Amino acid sequence: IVGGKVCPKGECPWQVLLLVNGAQLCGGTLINTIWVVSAAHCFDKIKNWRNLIAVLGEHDLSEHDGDEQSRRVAQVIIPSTYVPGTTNHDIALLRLHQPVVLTDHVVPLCLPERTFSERTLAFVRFSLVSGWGQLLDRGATALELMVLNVPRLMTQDCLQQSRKVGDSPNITEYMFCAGYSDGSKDSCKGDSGGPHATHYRGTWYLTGIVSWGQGCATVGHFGVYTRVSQYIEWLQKLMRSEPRPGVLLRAPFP
Amino acid sequence: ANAFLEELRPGSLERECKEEQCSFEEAREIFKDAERTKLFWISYSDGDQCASSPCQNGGSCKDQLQSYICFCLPAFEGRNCETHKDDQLICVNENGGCEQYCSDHTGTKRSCRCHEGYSLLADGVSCTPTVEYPCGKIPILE
Amino acid sequence: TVAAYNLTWKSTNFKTILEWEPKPVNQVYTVQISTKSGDWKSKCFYTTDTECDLTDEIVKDVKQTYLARVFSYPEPLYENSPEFTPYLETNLGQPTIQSFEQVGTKVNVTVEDERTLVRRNNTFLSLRDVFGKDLIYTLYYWKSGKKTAKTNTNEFLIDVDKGENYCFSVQAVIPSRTVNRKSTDSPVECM
Ligand SMILES: CCCOc1ccc2[nH]cc(C[C@@H](NS(=O)(=O)CC)C(=O)N[C@@H](CCC(N)=O)C(=O)NCc3ccc(C(=N)N)cc3)c2c1
Ligand SMILES: *[C@@H]1O[C@H](CO)[C@@H](O)[C@H](O)[C@H]1O
Ligand SMILES: *[C@@H]1O[C@@H](C)[C@@H](O)[C@@H](O)[C@@H]1O
Ligand SMILES: [Ca+2]
Ligand SMILES: [Ca+2]
Ligand SMILES: [Ca+2]
Ligand SMILES: [Ca+2]
Ligand SMILES: [Ca+2]
Ligand SMILES: [Ca+2]
Ligand SMILES: [Ca+2]
Ligand SMILES: [Ca+2]
Ligand SMILES: [Ca+2]
Repeated sequence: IVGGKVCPKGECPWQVLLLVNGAQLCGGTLINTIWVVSAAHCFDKIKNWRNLIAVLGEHDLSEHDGDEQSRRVAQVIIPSTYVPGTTNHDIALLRLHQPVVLTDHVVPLCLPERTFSERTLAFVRFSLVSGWGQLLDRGATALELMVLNVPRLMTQDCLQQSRKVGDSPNITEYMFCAGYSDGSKDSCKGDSGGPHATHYRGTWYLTGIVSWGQGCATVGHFGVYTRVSQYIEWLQKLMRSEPRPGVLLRAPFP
Repeated sequence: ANAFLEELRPGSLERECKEEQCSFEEAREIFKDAERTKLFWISYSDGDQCASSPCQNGGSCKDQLQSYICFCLPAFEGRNCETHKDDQLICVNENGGCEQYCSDHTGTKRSCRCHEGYSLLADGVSCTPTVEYPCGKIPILE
Repeated sequence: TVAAYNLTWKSTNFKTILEWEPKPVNQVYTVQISTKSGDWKSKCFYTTDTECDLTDEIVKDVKQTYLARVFSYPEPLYENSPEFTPYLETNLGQPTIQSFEQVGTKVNVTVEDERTLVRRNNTFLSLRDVFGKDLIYTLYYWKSGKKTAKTNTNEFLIDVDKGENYCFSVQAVIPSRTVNRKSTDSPVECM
């Protein structure tokens, strides 16, 4: 996170920490006791699929309290239409091997219904993005979970307000921009997979996933998040499906 | 207006334009100076655009120059107060007043719904948790 | 469909209607308005007209700068409108001289303080209630030679020659402004 602040312990209860071989990898979002939503690209270079760990109730990577819960990722479901090294369909559905315990420090973010999110949440100006990523573009990662309030823009406005960088990824209907173009606030690489939570009349809902952007908080650029509303039905059919033999699974999409 | 011989009488704004309708010529004879005549003629000849009673549902029309302004009653809006604020109970309008989910219904009225872990209250628009840790809620603040 | 264009703000005394083009041909419209940091509120749902009254929204805070956008239907196609700050841009309606009394060698011209669209405590605020000191009325009179006067209230106290008659006309004015600083001239009235 760039230009944000520390999420007080317990105020970002759905933030998930993803590890591979005990090492920090990415953020994620718990949406029920058994499933975690993250970004697909977080697995582009994974080789030890039996060594993926999802940690919930985390806050300070340097301390250890009893709010921490760990689980092995039993399955990483990425859309078939996703291409490693690219940006479209940047989403992953992780099945935890054993459910997590819901407490004051570990709670899931609500996955909303497609139309509610497109017709209502999408027009809620501000939403919170969070993670243990880089505090500056190319800097070290955060020790304490950071959170940032970012304003959303419709793609037409994003493009119009962004500086062209020949041969840069297209903003598709499966993405959307959020952030600022003055170089002060945006999410960063280390936050990949983290949530973009929208507050609406008392409840917080999952609307986006930290996916990509032109560097981190670059002038004339905004962050790009996976437009989760496009995958609601995708995520629901999978959560009701039987676990496959392997860890990695590519499910057709639509 | 003009009648037999009245023109012999000096000009009067009261008798010619107030108590009667006066053409530009008569008006010009009262103010003499061109500009003064124009300054008067713009308003005098504009005509009350509120005559047609354009403001609806009890609104109040305030005349302007070749136009008007409507002041509506609390429950109305629109150029002519034609919009019924109560006839806008559809989902796309502020989520139909629903707290969580909203479903339109051709003809009838929209219905409100909730996310798993919640139930629809008696007001038919709110949702309360039906479990200890419903999604989207932060314990250390509840 | 085709994105709307030439979006314009027609506003007088906070009566604010947004207009645009073209004449809907197999396409409907939906407006959204917001403040730079507020949420987007929809208006004039699926209207076939090329206008949208937003008075009720902008009178919530006339000093706020609003942004509106018109969506086209057969993310959808839209066009953003010019930013609009009510207090600084709404037009001042044509004034109305309420009256004038003569007292020897002086006359008290009274300017009827017209109402605005801004509500408050179940009533409409005057132009004075909103602009306060920012508003001044000016008188353009003559012994029915040119003469003028300015007041920071709704009345003009001036001198006059006994016997001769006077005509008057006033204009609402916001000196601080740059555009739309004055209203049109009120109708002419003579004692
Ligand atoms: C190898 C060919 C690369 O081609 C190009 C050419 C021009 C480009 N402009 C932007 C990108 C896209 C690229 N950005 S970059 O900073 O790495 C490069 C400027 C980019 O963002 N790449 C992805 C991974 C792609 C993968 N699947 O491997 C990535 O790093 N995502 C994480 C992330 C999260 C948040 C932010 C944020 N909230 N700002 C920024 C990054 C890009 C890629
Ligand atoms: C009353 O007169 C006005 C003049 O513009 C017109 O717009 C209305 O339609 C009519 O009712
Ligand atoms: C003019 O203003 C409107 C809003 C209503 O109050 C009418 O009764 C009044 O004449
Ligand atoms: Ca810890
Ligand atoms: Ca006559
Ligand atoms: Ca005559
Ligand atoms: Ca005459
Ligand atoms: Ca007569
Ligand atoms: Ca008379
Ligand atoms: Ca003549
Ligand atoms: Ca004559
Ligand atoms: Ca008129």
